[PDB]
Amino acid sequence: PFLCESEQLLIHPKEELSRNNSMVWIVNTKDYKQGVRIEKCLKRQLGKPCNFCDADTECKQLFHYRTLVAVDKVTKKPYKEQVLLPSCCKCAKILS
Amino acid sequence: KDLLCDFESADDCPKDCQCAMRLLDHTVIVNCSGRGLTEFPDLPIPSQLHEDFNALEVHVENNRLTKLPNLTKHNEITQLYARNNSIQNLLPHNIPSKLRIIDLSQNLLKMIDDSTLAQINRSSHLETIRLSQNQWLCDCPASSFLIFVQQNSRLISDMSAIRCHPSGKSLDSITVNELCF
Amino acid sequence: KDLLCDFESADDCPKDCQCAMRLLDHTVIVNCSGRGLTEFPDLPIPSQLHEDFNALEVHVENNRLTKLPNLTKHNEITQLYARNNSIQNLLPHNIPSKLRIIDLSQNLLKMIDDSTLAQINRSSHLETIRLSQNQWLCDCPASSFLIFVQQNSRLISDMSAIRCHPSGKSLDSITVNELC
Ligand SMILES: *[C@@H]1O[C@H](CO)[C@@H](O[C@@H]2O[C@H](CO)[C@@H](O[C@@H]3O[C@H](CO)[C@@H](O)[C@H](O)[C@@H]3O)[C@H](O)[C@H]2NC(C)=O)[C@H](O)[C@H]1NC(C)=O
Ligand SMILES: *[C@@H]1O[C@H](CO)[C@@H](O[C@@H]2O[C@H](CO)[C@@H](O)[C@H](O)[C@H]2NC(C)=O)[C@H](O)[C@H]1NC(C)=O
Ligand SMILES: *[C@@H]1O[C@H](CO)[C@@H](O)[C@H](O)[C@H]1NC(C)=O
Repeated sequence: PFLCESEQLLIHPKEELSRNNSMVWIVNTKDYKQGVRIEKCLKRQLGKPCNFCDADTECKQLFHYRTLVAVDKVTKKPYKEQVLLPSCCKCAKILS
Repeated sequence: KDLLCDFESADDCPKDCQCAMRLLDHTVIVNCSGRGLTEFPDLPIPSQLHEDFNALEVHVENNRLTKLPNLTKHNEITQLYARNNSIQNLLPHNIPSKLRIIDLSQNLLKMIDDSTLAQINRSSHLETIRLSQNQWLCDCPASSFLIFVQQNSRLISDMSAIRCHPSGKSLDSITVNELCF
Repeated sequence: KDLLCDFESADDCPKDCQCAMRLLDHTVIVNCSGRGLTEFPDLPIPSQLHEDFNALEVHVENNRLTKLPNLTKHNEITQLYARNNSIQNLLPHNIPSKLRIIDLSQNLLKMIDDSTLAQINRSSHLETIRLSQNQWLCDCPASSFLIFVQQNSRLISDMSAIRCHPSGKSLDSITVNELC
């Protein structure tokens, strides 16, 4: 078991829509999704004090940043992105 | 039942038919009408439209059709109207077993073959039928047809609408003996 | 619907038969298990001052080789069930007016009366009848009965199957009045 009620969630990539096509289309692309995986606490929706450890605690949600940096192809200024994703939900002891 | 959409951007549609496709029933629609083609139009197999919508509707109406060239090869058809067409007699292959509804309203029909009506014995799907407003031949050969009609009353929409060709009357009034004196 | 709890202890049926009233069905089934016996005297109808008890029906359908004489002609009897007996006559006085359904399954169809047909009137009440395994023969007045049944083809629910010994096939198929 774990101190916090953390649940895996899959997020589908945003689907490009061919609204130009008034005709129906295969849902096969809708059928399979590569997706990404995240984590969140539903512990009272992430409110539990991590009960079975009695020390003064409250469950926190923790994030991670991915840094992809590439100098532009047109040799413009270097482009750096830091996408943030909810990665873990962890319990921390607190004062009084 | 009305949410329609374009026919998969395919050119497979016949010329004057302005067909379409309907998801709800998975029925590729073909709406040849107003004498679009005097000959029966070619059947676009459901292999198109992502090979989906196995059932196929055909909506021929107000057409000069005189000879149903429908074949057992075309078992994708689910429905048929043929309303207001000049058809004297029908072939046994002309009606497919897979067909669920046929109407042929207000047509020229007057005859029948028991071989044609071999599928009066149940088909894969119920054949809900409503043929009417025609002049149908009247004799002991037609008396067996009347018996067929009487037995399968549920499959038919009405027995008042059918009329004896020389003298329009509801076919229920006749026992085969009356038509055989 | 429930039965024998919706039905009280005032058993009109003899103990040989499990009569019971159904609330929604508005009916009581004799539900007798005795075949070849006397006609079950389910004639009493505890109306219970409700619509739930105004109809009647029989179950064993083989209760007697001679049709049950319903001389009462009670409005209770609506659906009548007879099978696996050699019934050989029908009294129109037995047939009730409020009666809606009857059968002659596994019974013999000799030259029944025309007052049978006149007795029932489609305008007064809809009539549905089951004819099958009617091995008894055909004749000219029976040809009249067959032609009448063909005329009331809707009323004759089993007009498709009804056959007699001389016919060797469904009766309405051959209706040459020259042959009895
Ligand atoms: C297949 O083709 C036929 C060919 O006529 C289509 O029939 C169309 O039916 C509609 C529905 O009634 C008609 O629209 C109506 O027109 C009158 C005329 O003024 C108007 O007052 C009504 O408000 C209504 O708009 C239409 O005229 C008629 N013809 C055509 C060419 O569309 C039929 O709808 C087509 N599709 C199917 C599934 O049958
Ligand atoms: C009361 O009627 C019901 C149904 O009308 C009878 O239920 C029968 O139960 C047997 C037991 O297997 C089945 O084989 C039959 O098909 C059922 N229906 C009929 C019409 O018999 C029930 O047996 C009846 N009870 C009594 C005491 O007669
Ligand atoms: C069928 O025949 C048997 C005779 O063995 C009889 O007991 C039974 O009640 C009959 N069934 C009906 C529905 O009449």
